[PDB]
Amino acid sequence: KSRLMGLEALKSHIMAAKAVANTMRTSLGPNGLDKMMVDKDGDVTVTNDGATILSMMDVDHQIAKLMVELSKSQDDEIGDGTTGVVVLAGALLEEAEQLLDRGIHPIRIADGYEQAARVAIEHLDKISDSVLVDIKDTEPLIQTAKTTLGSKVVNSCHRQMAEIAVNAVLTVADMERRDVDFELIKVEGKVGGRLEDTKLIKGVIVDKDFSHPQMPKKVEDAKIAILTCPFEPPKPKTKHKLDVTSVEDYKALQKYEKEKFEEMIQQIKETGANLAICQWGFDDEANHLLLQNNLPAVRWVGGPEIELIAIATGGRIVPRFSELTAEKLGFAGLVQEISFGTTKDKMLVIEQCKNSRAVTIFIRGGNKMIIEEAKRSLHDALCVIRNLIRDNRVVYGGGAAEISCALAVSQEADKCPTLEQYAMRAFADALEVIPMALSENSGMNPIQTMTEVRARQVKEMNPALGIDCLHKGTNDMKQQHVIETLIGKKQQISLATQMVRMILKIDDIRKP
Amino acid sequence: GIPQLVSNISACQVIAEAVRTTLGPRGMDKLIVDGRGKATISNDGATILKLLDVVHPAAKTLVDIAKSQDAEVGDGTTSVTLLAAEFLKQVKPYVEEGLHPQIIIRAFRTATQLAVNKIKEIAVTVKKADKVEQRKLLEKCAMTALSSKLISQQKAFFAKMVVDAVMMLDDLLQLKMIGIKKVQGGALEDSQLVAGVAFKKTFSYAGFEMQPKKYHNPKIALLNVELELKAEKDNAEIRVHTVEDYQAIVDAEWNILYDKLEKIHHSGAKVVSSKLPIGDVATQYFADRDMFCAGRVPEEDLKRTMMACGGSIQTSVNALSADVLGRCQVFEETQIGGERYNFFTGCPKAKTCTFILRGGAEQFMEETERSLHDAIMIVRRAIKNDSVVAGGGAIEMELSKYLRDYSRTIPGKQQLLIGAYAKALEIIPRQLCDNAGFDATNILNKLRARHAQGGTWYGVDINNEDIADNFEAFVWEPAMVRINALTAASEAACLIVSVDETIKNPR
Amino acid sequence: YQDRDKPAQIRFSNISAAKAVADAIRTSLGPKGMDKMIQDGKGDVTITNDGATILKQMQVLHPAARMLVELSKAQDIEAGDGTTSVVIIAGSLLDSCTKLLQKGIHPTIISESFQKALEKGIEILTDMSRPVELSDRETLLNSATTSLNSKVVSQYSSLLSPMSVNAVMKVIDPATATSVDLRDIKIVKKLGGTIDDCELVEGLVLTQKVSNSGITRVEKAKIGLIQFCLSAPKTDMDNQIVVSDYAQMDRVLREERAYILNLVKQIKKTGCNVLLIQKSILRDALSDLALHFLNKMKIMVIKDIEREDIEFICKTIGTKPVAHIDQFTADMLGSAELAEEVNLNGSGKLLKITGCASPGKTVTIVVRGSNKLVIEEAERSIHDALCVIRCLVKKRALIAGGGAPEIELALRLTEYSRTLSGMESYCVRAFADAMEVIPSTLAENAGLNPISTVTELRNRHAQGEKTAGINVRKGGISNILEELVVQPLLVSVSALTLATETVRSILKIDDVVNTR
Repeated sequence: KSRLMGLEALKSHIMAAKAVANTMRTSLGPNGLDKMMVDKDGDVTVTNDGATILSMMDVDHQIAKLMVELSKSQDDEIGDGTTGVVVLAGALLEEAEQLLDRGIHPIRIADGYEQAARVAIEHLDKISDSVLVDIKDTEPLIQTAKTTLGSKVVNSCHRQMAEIAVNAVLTVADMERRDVDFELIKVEGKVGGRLEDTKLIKGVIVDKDFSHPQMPKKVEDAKIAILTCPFEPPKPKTKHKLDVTSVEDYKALQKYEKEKFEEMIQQIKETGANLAICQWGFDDEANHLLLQNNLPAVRWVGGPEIELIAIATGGRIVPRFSELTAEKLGFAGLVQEISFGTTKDKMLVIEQCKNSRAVTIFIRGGNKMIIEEAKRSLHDALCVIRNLIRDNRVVYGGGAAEISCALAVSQEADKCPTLEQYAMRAFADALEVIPMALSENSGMNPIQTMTEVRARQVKEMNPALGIDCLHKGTNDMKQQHVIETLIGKKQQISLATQMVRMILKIDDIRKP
Repeated sequence: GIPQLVSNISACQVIAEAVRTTLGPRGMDKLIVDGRGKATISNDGATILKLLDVVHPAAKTLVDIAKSQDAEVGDGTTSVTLLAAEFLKQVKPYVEEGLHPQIIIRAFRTATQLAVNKIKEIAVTVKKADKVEQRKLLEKCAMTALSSKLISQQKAFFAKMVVDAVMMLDDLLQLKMIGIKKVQGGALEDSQLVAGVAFKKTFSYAGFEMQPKKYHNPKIALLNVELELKAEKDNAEIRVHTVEDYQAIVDAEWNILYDKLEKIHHSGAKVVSSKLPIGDVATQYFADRDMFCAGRVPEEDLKRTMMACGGSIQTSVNALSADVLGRCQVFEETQIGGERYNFFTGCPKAKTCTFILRGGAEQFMEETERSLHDAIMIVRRAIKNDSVVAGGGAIEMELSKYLRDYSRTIPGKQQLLIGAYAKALEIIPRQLCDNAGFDATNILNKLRARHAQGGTWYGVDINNEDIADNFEAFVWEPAMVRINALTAASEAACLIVSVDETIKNPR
Repeated sequence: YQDRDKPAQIRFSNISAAKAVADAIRTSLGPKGMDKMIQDGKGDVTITNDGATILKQMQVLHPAARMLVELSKAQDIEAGDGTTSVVIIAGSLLDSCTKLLQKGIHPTIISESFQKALEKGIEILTDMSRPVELSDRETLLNSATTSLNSKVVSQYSSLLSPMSVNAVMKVIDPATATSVDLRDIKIVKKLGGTIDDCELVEGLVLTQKVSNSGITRVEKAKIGLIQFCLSAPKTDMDNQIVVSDYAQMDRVLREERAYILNLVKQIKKTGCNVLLIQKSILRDALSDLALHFLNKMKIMVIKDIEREDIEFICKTIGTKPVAHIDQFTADMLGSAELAEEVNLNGSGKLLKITGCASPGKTVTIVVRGSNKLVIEEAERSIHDALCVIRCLVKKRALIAGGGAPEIELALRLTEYSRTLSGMESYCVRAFADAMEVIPSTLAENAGLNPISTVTELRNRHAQGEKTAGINVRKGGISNILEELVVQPLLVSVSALTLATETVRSILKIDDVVNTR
């Protein structure tokens, strides 16, 4: 069993977290150096995502395991600045190591960081700026997120994906409510196509086609029959396993087909059903009879996929042909098929023809890994639009606000007569490490690049300026329109401090 | 003889060292991982020793005493541990100096009864003092527990919720009866209070435009049947070659679910609850006969309902009848934050309730979850015992002067032993100084001198680094529970000093 | 980075070497500071709290740490007080520079940033300080005695303090002359008497006697300093005296007097009536025959004078050394109105020669006493008080004690860094954080918490002024201006000038190699 007490226990935990700090200190920002990850199956992936690093970082030290749980809620809370919380969480302990030598208890540092965090949050609300104040439109909303997708492989079609992201968020949530529900957006994928072939369906979509190519490609009727078996001689759901007894029973099954192909197909018209979505596919004799009556259907639809159709359409499953009725029919505006030219997809696109509370973003692409980068870039882009509708007020990203939060904290330190003032001064210098790392990742002097902006926010002008990380023209990223959300800038300094207080309150780790 | 006792002095101090930084509300946390790799982090001292599983024999002595302090009180078991260890620490140089260990047991047994005589003589009864309604007094003692927290600005709102939760219960109080839910979103002042039992109600399946949410005296059915169509519990599939047989097979799959559902209507259930999910096909049968259906209920919430409605939880559906169906007065659904919540208010056995918090973060509900368990017990023990003493280690400083001044008149070997019992009680406030980051030098040196100047309730102020009259600040702790702890620590130390040689069967 | 060549690793050895010297003397800061033990290889053990004697007995070997020894020696002549504080400032700056070197900053860029911090620092202390009247002897009296009340000899501080003011005022004009030399202040001490008897003699007082000269009193004496020894002929090369009979033996005894009297008569031509002989133990400085011929020419015999006292006499009467009798002239003489030996009970055998009447500004405070430490410790209080009076002549400004000005320096320099660009910000902010160790050290030495004392005093200065400080008398935070514990400005200026430049010097060292 392990046993360690005193200051050596605190310092051992600082170095335990600093190992993960310097690991993720280089993949910060658009110029963040990629990281090569070897999966258990022998695969090799390369990326600079903050959420993917901690997911695969299988560090046995318990102090490092706390940082993995930090990334769980941070993905849905922030998503974009996943790498920025660890460098800040690690930089706070690096300076706190100087405070422990001075003879300060860790909990007083946990109290001082919470004191300085409020000086930072209040300062962010001062320098914020509204964008969509009392204006319902998507012109400034698409362009703001169009710049955020530049640090991924979707730069070739970053303008197309920015429109799909805004059209989807505006669908499942209203701007007047200021309550954007991300659970109403599903992310699927398929190997093939390009980034421009990404479709947005207000409803449900599956990688399934109709039972006959000559079916009606447009189904404007709100008649969707969800069955567990097809309108034909039925067969089981798991495995057919056909086995005839003898030739006498062989000729009788043909007579069963003539009665069942006539009994089930005519039963579709009596209940007013047109689209019969079923589990298993149809026979060639069933499709010939449906072409006479103009009754579409789908073949080989999955189990859990059929359950999702009833959620968006609000219909019910008809497990047997005896209780066929109009009440268990589905509701929809138009169900069509989309064939992507020569690529034989023939998908089942179900729509509601109105502002529904359920959208599906079907990403395409000629490679699986390229689509893998569009998923996280799309999911992180949803967090950008989620906070914008919930808080139209936003501040300048790219390391602009982190320096502004350091000055208001340092300016408020002289008016805080208590032992936590040393923690306020340490929390100020720690906020500067997030932009200082971007200067290093950009290949510039981390010290010369940091102080030139701090003099600009004091001597040159009072508004805050950003650091030229992408090697653009100059500073003042407001001109560059590089703006991140305000809820994320506050949550970054919240979960980072809340994780430090969780570590400072621990003095011993034991395990049998 | 002598050295086996010194081995037990240090063998118990490491146990005290395992929970030394947990004393007080603002104590430190630990990280104990079990064999499965599961993470358990808690500041409660009783939970640390439950998972350590120390195989040392002299260490398990204090473990048995702490479990008795937890079974009766449920709080303050750490104070029994640190005090029991400090009685062994101060007598450590006296054991090796040639003094017998049995003489020490007479000293602790002498000083323990001397403390009960002083505690009962100094404790003050508080029933209707200062001409104040008890609702305000219970609010005054409760709000002080919530100050200096994230909810310090709206603590008056939350302070009024606790007095309403206790008064709604009968004379028998229990901390586990009052459940606390956590719901993310909204402000702090939007936290609601439910007098009945409630659940999250994650049921989002079909059944819209029907299933009325109002009932006069509904029969609450507690089932464990998964009424889904393609369920892992109910199903039907017979692999044969005949075609006409398949029509009867698909009819048998719907009859297994439907034949079991007719038992629910024939039994008289008006509000049917089930742990396992219920499919959209079964919700319509409830909707056609004007029946309320709401599943996806946790098993823990139903145990609070079983104590509230007065029924019984049945696994099978065939046993559903009037014997297990409870009753209530007011059953209604709300829209707290837009999410659906069903709850039964006005039950015959409404001994439990529910309390839903609100806030824009998951961690703000964590600190609120901890503070509410401390404010309830203050109201629980204030009405239980009106004779209480000052909190914040104040009662420990009174005995340090009385027992010391009493030891200065007791000649014999009991002097330095009862005198050392006084200095051993200084471990409680010293840890509150360290566990809160304060300087224990300035506090205890300024606190102990306040009692000789006339102090009788001054203690360690956990908020500010200064001394304060905890009695005037409504920071109270029970007088009898302090006696039950000192009697438990004295019995804990006397069992260790009574041992002089370890005997082990060779195996 | 790869960084095959590692000159930066050589700098850390220079930091850790100098860091150990400051950390050793760190706890002996202030009157309430801890004491240190010094054991000799022979077994002689002594314990004292003097910050200057600690470093001299270290026998430092590392070159980086050897600079801190001369740094303390520099503060002795310039300021003369607060020597213990100079090594903590220099030692603490290197500890902060290590944090900067880890960030990838060059030492020279750090050195230039400290010069802007040193220049800005002196103005922060200059404007906030309290200007005083240098011509007012009352202000120099109060500030000098209050500094000695916390020292060893505090009962006699009320008597020796005005002796330093009148002595400085006698040789230095009031608020006109800025140059002050302590070498023109001789403090002679002998057994018998007490400190209460202090004689401020404007001339010179020697610890020698007039014997075997039978004159013992010269009126209107022309004092002439001659370094040449008047004795029998002594030739280093091989020589032999021709002695034929007992009569030739008598010829040499008479002719030896001819060699002496010819040189004695050479001196009387220039009117020189008093002589001075430099101390020399290598050979006969003066023979027994010369003691009698000088009585015939009425010249007093004065010898065994160390070279340190000749500079005091040179500026007292305008004398010059003569290394050979043939080069002796009337130009290298002095002036004296009266010369004699005044042997009192407690004053001892002292040569009281007054009446300079020549270009020179010199004085002499004769302090009597019975015990050794009575006369010895009283001499230190004169030099300790003379230096503060000397420090105020150059810098006519006072500041609070107990590390009060150091917190004002760190508070405003933190805001000064906010208005800078380049790599000067972190260097100035690191320069201010390094100054927080002096108050935290005095806070620890006074029994208080090290960080709670300095943390609250920063806000007391931001809201008020530097009047609040650390009080070692009562042991706590108090308005030191009410306590009337002050220190001169030149001690803090030189402590920040000599210390920062030594840090910049060590920062300019990339590698060291031993020569032969």
